[PDB]
Amino acid sequence: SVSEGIAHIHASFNNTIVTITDRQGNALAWATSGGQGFRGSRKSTPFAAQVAAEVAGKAAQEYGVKNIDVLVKGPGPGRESAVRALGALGYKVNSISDVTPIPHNGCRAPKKRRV
RNA sequence: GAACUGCAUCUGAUACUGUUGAGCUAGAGUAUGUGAGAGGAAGGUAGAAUUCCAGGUGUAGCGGUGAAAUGCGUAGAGAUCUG
Repeated sequence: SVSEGIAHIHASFNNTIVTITDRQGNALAWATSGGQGFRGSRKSTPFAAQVAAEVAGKAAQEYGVKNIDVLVKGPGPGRESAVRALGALGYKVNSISDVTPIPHNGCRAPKKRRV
């Protein structure tokens, strides 16, 4: 159906969400580290992102996407491992980009944890 | 005898303090030219980001932790796009 698409690699310290959409912003498939059998400490690992991108990428590979540009966001560890999965799955990358929300000293952050 | 540091009244001295006349610029200020600054007060506006409301895509998780659980989610969340 669609050949050009976008890969979103929204990755946090706890979980990484890898949804891949079209050029417009309509989601086609999505996978998560916590929805792949990994929970707790193993969910926040780069490998759990490697399988999440592998599952999501293969899920919409049937759609017809071959050209896709990733949009990584977040400080998580699966921001680097997930992109490697798409490259090894047969995807032809268009551009690697990092659109992370950086406030210009806006809303106040939560208080520092005393751990 | 000495001392009683004292008090008073005269006389003298004029270095210093006091009071005064005149003068000086070195302390302190004034006028004029440039300069830097998140100095103050009143208005206006810009861009990120969060939150919320409304739609499109989409499906089973999201969130969180050292682990969890409370919580949010099949009444459609989270993610993504547009307002």
